[PDB]
Amino acid sequence: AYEWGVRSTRKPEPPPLDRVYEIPGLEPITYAGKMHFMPGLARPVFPPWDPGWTHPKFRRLPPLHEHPLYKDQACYVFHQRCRLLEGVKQALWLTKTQLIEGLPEKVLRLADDPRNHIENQDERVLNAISHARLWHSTEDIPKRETYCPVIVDSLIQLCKSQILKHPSLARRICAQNNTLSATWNRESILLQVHGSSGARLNAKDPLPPVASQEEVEATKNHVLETFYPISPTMGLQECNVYDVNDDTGFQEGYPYPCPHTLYFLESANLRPRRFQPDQLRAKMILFAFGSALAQARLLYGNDSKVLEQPVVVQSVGTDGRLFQFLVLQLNTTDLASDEGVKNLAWVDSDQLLYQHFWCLPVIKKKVVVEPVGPIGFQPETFRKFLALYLHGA
Amino acid sequence: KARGNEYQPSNIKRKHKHGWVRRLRTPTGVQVILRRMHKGRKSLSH
Amino acid sequence: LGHRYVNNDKLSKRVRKVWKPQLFQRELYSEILDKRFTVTVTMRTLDLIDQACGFDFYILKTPKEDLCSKFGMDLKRGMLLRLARQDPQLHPDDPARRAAIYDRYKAFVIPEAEAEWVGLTLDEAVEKQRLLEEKDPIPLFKIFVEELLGQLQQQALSE
Amino acid sequence: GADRMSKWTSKRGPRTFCKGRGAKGTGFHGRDGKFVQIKEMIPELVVPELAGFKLKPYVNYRAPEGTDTPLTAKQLFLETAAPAIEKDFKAGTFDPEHLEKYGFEPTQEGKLFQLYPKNFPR
Amino acid sequence: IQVHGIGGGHKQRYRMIDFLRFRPEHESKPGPFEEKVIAVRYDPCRSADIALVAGGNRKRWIIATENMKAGDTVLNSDHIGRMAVAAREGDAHPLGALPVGTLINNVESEPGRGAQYIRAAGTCGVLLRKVNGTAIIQLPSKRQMQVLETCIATVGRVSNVDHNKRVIGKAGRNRWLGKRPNSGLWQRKGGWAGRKIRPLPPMKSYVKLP
RNA sequence: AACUAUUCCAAAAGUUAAUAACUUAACAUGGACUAGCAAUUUCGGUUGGGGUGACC
RNA sequence: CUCGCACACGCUUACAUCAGUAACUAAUAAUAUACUGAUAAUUAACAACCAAUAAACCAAAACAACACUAAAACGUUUAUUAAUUACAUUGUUAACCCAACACAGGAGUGCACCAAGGAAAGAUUAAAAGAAGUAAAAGGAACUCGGCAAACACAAACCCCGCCUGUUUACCAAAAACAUCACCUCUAGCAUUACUAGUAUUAGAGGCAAUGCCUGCCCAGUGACACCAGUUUAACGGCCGCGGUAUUCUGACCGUGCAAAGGUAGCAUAAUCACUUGUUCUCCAAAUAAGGACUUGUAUGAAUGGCCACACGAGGGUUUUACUGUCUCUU
RNA sequence: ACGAGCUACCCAUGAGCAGUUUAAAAGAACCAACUCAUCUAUGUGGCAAAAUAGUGAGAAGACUUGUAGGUAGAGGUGAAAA
RNA sequence: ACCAAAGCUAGCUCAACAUACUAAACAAAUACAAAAAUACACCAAAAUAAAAUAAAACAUUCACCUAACAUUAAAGUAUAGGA
Ligand SMILES: [Mg+2]
Ligand SMILES: [Mg+2]
Ligand SMILES: [Mg+2]
Ligand SMILES: [Mg+2]
Ligand SMILES: [Mg+2]
Ligand SMILES: [Mg+2]
Ligand SMILES: [Mg+2]
Ligand SMILES: [Mg+2]
Ligand SMILES: [Mg+2]
Ligand SMILES: [Mg+2]
Ligand SMILES: [Mg+2]
Ligand SMILES: [Mg+2]
Ligand SMILES: [Mg+2]
Ligand SMILES: [Mg+2]
Ligand SMILES: [Mg+2]
Ligand SMILES: [Mg+2]
Ligand SMILES: [Mg+2]
Ligand SMILES: [Mg+2]
Ligand SMILES: [Mg+2]
Ligand SMILES: [Mg+2]
Ligand SMILES: [Mg+2]
Ligand SMILES: [Mg+2]
Ligand SMILES: [Mg+2]
Ligand SMILES: [Mg+2]
Ligand SMILES: [Mg+2]
Ligand SMILES: [Mg+2]
Ligand SMILES: [Mg+2]
Ligand SMILES: [Mg+2]
Ligand SMILES: [Mg+2]
Ligand SMILES: [Mg+2]
Ligand SMILES: [Mg+2]
Ligand SMILES: [Mg+2]
Ligand SMILES: [Mg+2]
Ligand SMILES: [Mg+2]
Ligand SMILES: [Mg+2]
Ligand SMILES: [Mg+2]
Ligand SMILES: [Mg+2]
Ligand SMILES: [Mg+2]
Ligand SMILES: [Mg+2]
Ligand SMILES: [Mg+2]
Ligand SMILES: [Mg+2]
Ligand SMILES: [Mg+2]
Ligand SMILES: [Mg+2]
Ligand SMILES: [Mg+2]
Ligand SMILES: [Mg+2]
Ligand SMILES: [Mg+2]
Ligand SMILES: [Mg+2]
Ligand SMILES: [Mg+2]
Ligand SMILES: [Mg+2]
Ligand SMILES: [Mg+2]
Ligand SMILES: [Mg+2]
Ligand SMILES: [Mg+2]
Ligand SMILES: [Mg+2]
Ligand SMILES: [Mg+2]
Ligand SMILES: [Mg+2]
Ligand SMILES: [Mg+2]
Ligand SMILES: [Mg+2]
Ligand SMILES: [Mg+2]
Ligand SMILES: [Mg+2]
Ligand SMILES: [Mg+2]
Ligand SMILES: [Mg+2]
Ligand SMILES: [Mg+2]
Ligand SMILES: [Mg+2]
Ligand SMILES: [Mg+2]
Ligand SMILES: [Mg+2]
Repeated sequence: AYEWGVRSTRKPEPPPLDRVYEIPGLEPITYAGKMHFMPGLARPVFPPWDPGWTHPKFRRLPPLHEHPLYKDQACYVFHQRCRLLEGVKQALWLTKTQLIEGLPEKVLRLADDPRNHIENQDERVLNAISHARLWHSTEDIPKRETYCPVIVDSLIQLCKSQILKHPSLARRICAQNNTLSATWNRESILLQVHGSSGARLNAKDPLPPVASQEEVEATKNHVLETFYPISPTMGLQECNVYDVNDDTGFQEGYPYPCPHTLYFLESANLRPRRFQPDQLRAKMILFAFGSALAQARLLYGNDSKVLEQPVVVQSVGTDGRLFQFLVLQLNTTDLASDEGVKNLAWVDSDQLLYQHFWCLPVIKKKVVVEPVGPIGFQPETFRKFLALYLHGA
Repeated sequence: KARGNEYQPSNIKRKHKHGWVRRLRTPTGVQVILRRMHKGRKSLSH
Repeated sequence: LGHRYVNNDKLSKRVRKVWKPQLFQRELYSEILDKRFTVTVTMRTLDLIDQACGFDFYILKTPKEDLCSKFGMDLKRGMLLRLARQDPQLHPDDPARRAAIYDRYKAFVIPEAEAEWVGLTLDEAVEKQRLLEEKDPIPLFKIFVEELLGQLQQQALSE
Repeated sequence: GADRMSKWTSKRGPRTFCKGRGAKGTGFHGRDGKFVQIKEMIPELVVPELAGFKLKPYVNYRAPEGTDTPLTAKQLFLETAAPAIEKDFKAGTFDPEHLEKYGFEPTQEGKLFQLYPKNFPR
Repeated sequence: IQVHGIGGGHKQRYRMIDFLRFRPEHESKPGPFEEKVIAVRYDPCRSADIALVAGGNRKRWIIATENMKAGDTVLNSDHIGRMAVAAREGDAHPLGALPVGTLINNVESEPGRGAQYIRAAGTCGVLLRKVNGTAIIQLPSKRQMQVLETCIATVGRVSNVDHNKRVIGKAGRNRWLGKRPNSGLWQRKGGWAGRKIRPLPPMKSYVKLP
């Protein structure tokens, strides 16, 4: 084979030992007594160094099997920056749900109702777009890590302004950089989603179930799509150290127990750093299932069974120009079998909130052909976002 | 063009080319230092 | 290293010429050490082994200026020390074989204070002497206690 | 061609070259890139109380000096250890094996301030 | 300087290219496997175009064949058979299992060594005959190579066939690729110049006869 | 001459039948061969100024 | 009149206050940022110093929506352990550096054309000669090697040589020299420092120059493969005499000799030995100039490339108008 | 022995190119910053051991340029000017 | 009459004797880019001296040419040398 090491760039082998050491029953004379190198004397062989009192920083790193939580079974862990290849297919397979193209009819009815809109909707959203893309920074061209949390927080403020007409939005709160762990078994391999989120919305009251029993029964005879040469494991991180304990970021007796919306941010300049949209959808499927499974095992217990009360978790993934929307309904804990009831997931894909933005006025043949501001606008994306925020009330 | 300005000063280049450490990494520079000591130089190197 | 004339005529070109010995990688068995050493050797060295009737015989019979090797001096020092100490670690299971090996080389037996210096260079000898004479300095308390005890014994024996 | 006779100083070099003037370090670089100073490396100054202590920095001119006898190891032994050793030998209780009762210490590493490694600065 | 006329090129990242076509993930299952081709991209290091190939829990960049496209299925095997195999354009098979008139690329020299020969864009060798458990192929330099029949080779011609017909517009493109201009020294031609007609050199054999 | 590519012989490792024949993985020594890369040295004198022609 | 402010690099107290200058420094005084003496000074938030070990990562920066080729610097989260505890150290001046000098030279980056920086004249007189500028009757290149320089012009064509952008003799030569795309030869079947982390559509050693028409003959010598025969010129290189003939001039032709073949296509008094200012036409009033023709050039000639061609050139020569102190002839 | 702080060529790490014409960031075009030095005049112990003034060529690339490293004289380097 | 001139000392040179030979100062920092207390290493090495000159050139050769063996003679002898 072709080994990927280079003989020069690798660390050198030790020099071959002096011929005095090969003589049996002979004491070598070395320069260890004068504690410095001397030509003509043999090189001394020292035992491996043993610092009898231990130091934290300057000691060697302990091995991985020395850790108390080390186990022989390799668990596959999903964190924030893991990428999935066939992202929707791997998400549907490892999550055991069914993909639905539209948002639910309750969500569309909430969006399309004219009574649920703000005062001057188009004016405030266009001003929010201009504020995020151009106005909020001293520089002429703000970077994406600046304008993406700004546009997300501005949309959260815009849908938060509805609390005077609907005084049930005060049952919610935002949370940051929490520790999430959800471990389960899916067809003889051990999976675990573990890490953090960008910003997570929680509420006092749970979200009502959104899918009908006819949809649940028609989900039963749905066959999961399979893909042969790639294993569904691929893209996750192999780990031999973990804990089999479902850990949400909130402890017992928390006044806001049920998460209502997750928010996913892609804040990076370069194209290879940001997620592909399929990878972004996969990330929201598996994180939303992690939060939903944390809910449905904290409220029910470690036994694996179908859920008579479904758990509904929503999420919004954001690039800063192009949005993805998810409503995920969890119905089933016993994911070891492939024949039982599958859960549900509604995904709106690639909702463009604006086409392009011009930060500086473009001039062709000494006249202004296009003015400052965003080109193209679709308010249906904001309508879906507002329905996803207002779904509790 | 115009000449006389071949010396563009840089302390990094000066201490890396004519430094004490650079003199003592090579036996020839060591012999340079011994010749300067035998002559009795006030400054052996830079 | 030397000079030579091309075509063996005196009036021809003077040429710098190096002559190098032919080298071979051969393994040699020493009966005293019971070890196989992979030593780069010469055909003259092998001829001298065959003439001196043994590898051990060749090392113990040919002196320093004929051997000219620090490895050869170390080998001679090791086996001469082995013969001087008469160590049981040659063959722990076969005393008859051990006596049979040491019977043949009894002509070169030299005592212990002589046998451990034959293969040492000057720097190794200086380091060995410094290590043997390496003493921590005695505290002046011990010297003063011995002086005071001598004074007290002299005062006690004078009464 | 610069100045060879001038001493090499942190004032002379670029922003990269930062050399101390001889002070002692009091800490290390922590987690956030900041400097974490160790209180244990700080030289705790040891001061007595001088209010109830009577002495002056200048000596009376009429006060006589003395014959200069430098302190000697023999004199220190004869003043400190010799009465105890002489008393124990005249009483028969002298022990050559154990000298710890007379002020002698076999190994320095037991005590707080060593002498040959010079553990204490001043 | 040991090789003249190299330098001043564009910044290039190097892609880790896996040359061994048959590489199982784990030693528990040493059987033949089947992988999926995701994308075919340009590589600045070589004249060929490479392809990302995923199977199991790993991906490898391999050298792409002529019509390998996005989302393809490629079979790698070591199984030699007396009914041979029906060779597609993607499959990797040992030379003992291939038919007689097979066009091949990425030819492995020693069993287990890895693919070394026939790597440039558009170049393909051809299997000639299989005698006494030994394969003989013809290289793009029209030289016969004698190899053990269990060496794995990939059937087909390397992609980017029109690399030979690619025209360089200017000296600026040569400096973009990194080829410095030749020296201005006028050297008179010696006896080495001229149209040398030489007979074909004999078959180069890597089968060690005991 | 050194060095770099060949080739041959010797050295070296060995294999054959009851002395002769044959082979050389990487180094590697000695003596030769073919070439490159090259090493040292020089540009006889008269000339109605040198060069050409001529002469010694 | 406008090279300002600051930072990086570099210099090393030359900076600031007070006092002195007979003399030393300013190429001269006045006094002082450039001499003398004493005393003080630049205070960190800015900058330096400022964790590794495993793993998920193919998907450019160009307002980046999405694309092109030459394939592109710039980091996250997951796990393991990272002394835990106010105040660490270092650079903070300047009118400054490299040029022997207080030198009309050289000097990287960020914002400005002034809101900041400075002074061409030491005082007279207004000779010649010299440098720079402005203006000029009539004429408009008649001056000169050349329309060099200058000008109210800032245009239109023909050649030579190189295709072109580019590069070179730093300090006398920027070109017709070199390189270059394209076209050709040779030499190589291959693994851990070049070539190359490549594999004959590849990589080196070279030649000639894009493109278009083409590249005629020869292995006799000298090289190179073959280790002797034999093969090679897009290898080093070479490609004929003598004599007579058709209605003169010439020679389609023939005789004979030597060679490896006897210079083919093309072009041509040319950047092409000398004759030469070869002969003729146009241009001019006049031309050894220039362009177009004739052409043995007995020493042109085909990748040491031959011919033409668009575009190109601070290259080398020509003509037309326009323009002018170049000049008549200076003021 | 000492020299690649100038220069010749590379390896890193960075930084600049405004306006105008065009489907074009096309080794296109006008012209700044910027880089060279075509021609002329001064200068010739000069401002200067190669400069000043006018005029010129490129100016999105085979372009300049900051910092740092490397190649050393039987040599290095060279779009050959010895 | 200016500019100028004059000293006798600092100190060196050659030997001899002579212990036996890298002086003085080391409180701190010194081979990070020397004079900067403080962290998981790598460390190290040898291969003939050559030529300018003389042989009126220059090829074999050319005393001394950084290898302790001294003086009186043998002796500028035998020998070695494009002899
Ligand atoms: Mg100088
Ligand atoms: Mg100096
Ligand atoms: Mg500094
Ligand atoms: Mg500084
Ligand atoms: Mg702090
Ligand atoms: Mg490459
Ligand atoms: Mg390629
Ligand atoms: Mg070429
Ligand atoms: Mg050439
Ligand atoms: Mg000689
Ligand atoms: Mg010569
Ligand atoms: Mg002569
Ligand atoms: Mg003469
Ligand atoms: Mg004459
Ligand atoms: Mg005369
Ligand atoms: Mg003659
Ligand atoms: Mg200075
Ligand atoms: Mg003055
Ligand atoms: Mg300042
Ligand atoms: Mg004046
Ligand atoms: Mg005048
Ligand atoms: Mg005038
Ligand atoms: Mg005028
Ligand atoms: Mg006039
Ligand atoms: Mg005229
Ligand atoms: Mg002009
Ligand atoms: Mg004109
Ligand atoms: Mg004109
Ligand atoms: Mg040109
Ligand atoms: Mg040009
Ligand atoms: Mg150049
Ligand atoms: Mg010049
Ligand atoms: Mg030019
Ligand atoms: Mg010039
Ligand atoms: Mg040319
Ligand atoms: Mg052609
Ligand atoms: Mg041509
Ligand atoms: Mg030809
Ligand atoms: Mg021939
Ligand atoms: Mg022939
Ligand atoms: Mg013609
Ligand atoms: Mg002529
Ligand atoms: Mg000719
Ligand atoms: Mg030729
Ligand atoms: Mg010619
Ligand atoms: Mg063109
Ligand atoms: Mg030009
Ligand atoms: Mg022209
Ligand atoms: Mg007048
Ligand atoms: Mg350097
Ligand atoms: Mg440099
Ligand atoms: Mg521009
Ligand atoms: Mg251009
Ligand atoms: Mg132009
Ligand atoms: Mg230049
Ligand atoms: Mg100028
Ligand atoms: Mg003028
Ligand atoms: Mg221009
Ligand atoms: Mg050279
Ligand atoms: Mg030349
Ligand atoms: Mg010449
Ligand atoms: Mg001579
Ligand atoms: Mg001579
Ligand atoms: Mg000599
Ligand atoms: Mg003789």
